Amino acid sequence: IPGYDYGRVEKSPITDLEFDLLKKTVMLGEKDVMYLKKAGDVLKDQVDEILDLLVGLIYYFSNPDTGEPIKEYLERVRARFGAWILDTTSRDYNREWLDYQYEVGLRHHRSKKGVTDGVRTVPHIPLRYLIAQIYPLTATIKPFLAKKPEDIEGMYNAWFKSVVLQVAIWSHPYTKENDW
Amino acid sequence: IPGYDYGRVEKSPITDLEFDLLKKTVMLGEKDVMYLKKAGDVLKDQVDEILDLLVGWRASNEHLIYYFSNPDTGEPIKEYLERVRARFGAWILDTTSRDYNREWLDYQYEVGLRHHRSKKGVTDGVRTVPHIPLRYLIAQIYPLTATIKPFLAKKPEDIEGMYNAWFKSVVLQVAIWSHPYTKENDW
Amino acid sequence: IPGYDYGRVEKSPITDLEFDLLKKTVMLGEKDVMYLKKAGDVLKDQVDEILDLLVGWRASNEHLIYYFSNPDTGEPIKEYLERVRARFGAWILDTTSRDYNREWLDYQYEVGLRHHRSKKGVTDGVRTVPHIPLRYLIAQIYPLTATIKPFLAKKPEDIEGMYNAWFKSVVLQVAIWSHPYTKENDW
Amino acid sequence: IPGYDYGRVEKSPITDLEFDLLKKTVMLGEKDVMYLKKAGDVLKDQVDEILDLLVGWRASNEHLIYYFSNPDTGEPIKEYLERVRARFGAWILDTTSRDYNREWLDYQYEVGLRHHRSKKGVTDGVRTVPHIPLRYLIAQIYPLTATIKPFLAKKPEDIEGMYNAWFKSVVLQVAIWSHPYTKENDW
Ligand code: HEM
Ligand code: HEM
Ligand code: HEM
Ligand code: HEM
Ligand SMILES: [Fe+3]
Ligand SMILES: [Fe+3]
Ligand SMILES: [Fe+3]
Ligand SMILES: [Fe+3]
Repeated sequence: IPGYDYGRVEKSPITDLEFDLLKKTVMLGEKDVMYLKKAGDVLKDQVDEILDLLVGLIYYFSNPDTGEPIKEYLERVRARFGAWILDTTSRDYNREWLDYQYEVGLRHHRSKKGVTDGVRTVPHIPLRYLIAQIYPLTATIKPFLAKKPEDIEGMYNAWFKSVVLQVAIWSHPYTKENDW
Repeated sequence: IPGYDYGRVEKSPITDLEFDLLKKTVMLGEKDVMYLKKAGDVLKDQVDEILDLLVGWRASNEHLIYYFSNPDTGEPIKEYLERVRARFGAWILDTTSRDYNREWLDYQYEVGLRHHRSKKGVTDGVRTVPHIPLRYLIAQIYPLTATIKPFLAKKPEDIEGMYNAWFKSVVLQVAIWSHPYTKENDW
Repeated sequence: IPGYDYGRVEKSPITDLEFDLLKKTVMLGEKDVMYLKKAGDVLKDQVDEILDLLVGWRASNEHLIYYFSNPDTGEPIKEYLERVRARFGAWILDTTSRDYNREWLDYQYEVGLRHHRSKKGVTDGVRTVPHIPLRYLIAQIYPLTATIKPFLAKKPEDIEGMYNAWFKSVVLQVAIWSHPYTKENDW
Repeated sequence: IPGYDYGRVEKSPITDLEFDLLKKTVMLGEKDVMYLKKAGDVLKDQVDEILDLLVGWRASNEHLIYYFSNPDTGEPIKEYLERVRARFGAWILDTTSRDYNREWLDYQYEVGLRHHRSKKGVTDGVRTVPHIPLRYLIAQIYPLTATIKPFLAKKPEDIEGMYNAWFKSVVLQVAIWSHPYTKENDW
């Protein structure tokens, strides 16, 4: 998967304790981790159905000067998104994970958006939209989790925690130097 | 100066007596303190010349530009070099002009952490080489001591007193820095 | 000289390139090597005077006599001081006259181990303070560099070249020594 | 596992086609790959039993304890044996379960370097026999292939397929390892 760089990115400038504390704040414990892995079992063969709901805000996949969406941008991102679905549910949330989530935040940010796919695109995804997205990208997943309640709630709250945690990480390049 | 946190950092886990003893081991007495202050007078307007020798985007960075680089591409990070250089310029005057008290100790410890995987890159939010090996921190004692001497002389006992004081300080600092690098009980 | 094992020790777990790079970092070039050899000429007959300043049961030892002492009584161990002093006298000339090759590196590593809890006291079969904290090894860089300079001058560019070479060597050595003191991946 | 660096080592200077051709020569095809994975299932919970046959402070020893020893005293280094044994336990499962891709190749090369004077002893910071002669690396192919077979059988075509796959892998690995041992153009 072109651009998919999980495990092959630089060290994010977020300490391991800050990360620990962030997971503590979203309440992502050992129960979540197992809920996440279970969800990975459940989402597993539903990824293309999930993708068809989400990717493949079209504006942010577009050329800004013409407003035309960039097929290959949509294509390549969708594949990395499909993998992120399973990275979210199945990776251990360790430094390697943290470092990729940071990368992914940079790729929404003017710092690296468009660079991974060599496209000429909308340079930057405003933070306000990254945070708003927390809701649709959390709630979209739940029917998927249920297609195969406590179970479903545990998986679904774990997904929720992860999406929040990720966006919390992503905010760091968007935030004023000392405000994150 | 972004990141420059002198006087605003947590307490280093080195006691005041350990610090006292460290200063006695490098032989940093009242004479040094005054030599240091005089050096502060002398270095004062030479800081950019000093910086151009040591750090910055367009400065001689021999073999250790890598540690200002992105590790995966090896490309130096301009702003990292920029922001560090400014804090380094201030450190030149912190070294010569601060009283070497708990506040100083606490900053030197911070500075050691910022070379260490504990906090390197965090202050400037950069994605960089995570860690500066201790071996290089100690080796650096020589170039960062000897580089300063022509500066001290540009405007002998005097110069030697200033220069030995600088030497003691650089050593003392690196001695402090080693603490996060050392095995739990070996420091 | 009992315990003096130059050229007779195991291979240090530091690569030849790491060593090369370390010498590059302290800036120890061909000029230094010759400065060192000249210093060997100059220090040559001053070794006992040097020793009386630094080590020996009847020396001007500082509070670091403790590290030559029995820890439970605090009594200095004459023979420990005696035997170490002799090896130190030889180290003075090893520093100035040996080629800084793998054989040298391997001895400097040994010497660092002998300050470390790994082998301190073993060479002289003494029951002594088990370990010399790294902080003190690094602080020592200053007194063991600066002590030598009057010696170099007793017989300026010359003296500075010899003296900076000695400085580089002391730093380089302590940089090597730090390896057994450092956390597995921090050196 | 300290030192265990699978997936974290530099690029081996062996091309992807040379590697492809090497796998072709040992006849390691898709059948082997699956045999290997099946062996991973089977060896799985037998690793400590395998280890006790091959490596460790108190493992049935050949006359190659020497290579885990201090060369000057001939004393085996417990922690060296300990740390290597753990990485060996992982190698058992790396051999059976990793895809034999560039990442794998790069680790096998690393592992060959760690037998070679290039890096032996460096990973565990030990002072040890500097180098494992190539002749012994190749001879080892037999015991490290044949030792595994009872393990594979404890749970024939199956067993032969797993066992020949293991054989191919051990050979392939040693073939890779030979590169740092070989004269510049002879590999
Ligand atoms: C309005 C909000 C969002 C917009 C407009 C948006 C748009 C985009 C765009 C344009 C890319 C490709 C960026 C590039 O690499 O150049 C991307 C990548 C990606 N986005 Fe979003 N995104 C939003 C929110 C989110 C959220 C909340 C998540 C998940 C927590 C997310 C997950 C991903 C993933 C997983 C990738 C691919 C990451 C990779 O490169 O592996 N996005 N998104
Ligand atoms: C005697 C040895 C050294 C001295 C006195 C020294 C001095 C300094 C100072 C004063 C700073 C900024 C402190 C602050 O942020 O408040 C700094 C940061 C830094 N120096 Fe050094 N330095 C030494 C060794 C080294 C070495 C060996 C390297 C290798 C490249 C290095 C590279 C860096 C880097 C990358 C930073 C930024 C660290 C960070 O991410 O915060 N320095 N140094
Ligand atoms: C506070 C720091 C130090 C103290 C307290 C100290 C004390 C000692 C002691 C007790 C020994 C013998 C240890 C043993 O083998 O059991 C020793 C050995 C020695 N030390 Fe130090 N030392 C210090 C730092 C240094 C430094 C910085 C140098 C030179 C760079 C140095 C040079 C030597 C030499 C040459 C020997 C004998 C090495 C040999 O056995 O051949 N020491 N020192
Ligand atoms: C006479 C031949 C051999 C001897 C004496 C020997 C001994 C050793 C020694 C001393 C080490 C640690 C080296 C270091 O310092 O890094 C080691 C590591 C290792 N050996 Fe061997 N070895 C031999 C051949 C082989 C063979 C044929 C294999 C299997 C293909 C093998 C598998 C391993 C593994 C997997 C490790 C650890 C790799 C790692 O660090 O991840 N060795 N062996
Ligand atoms: Fe930050
Ligand atoms: Fe401590
Ligand atoms: Fe090491
Ligand atoms: Fe070759």
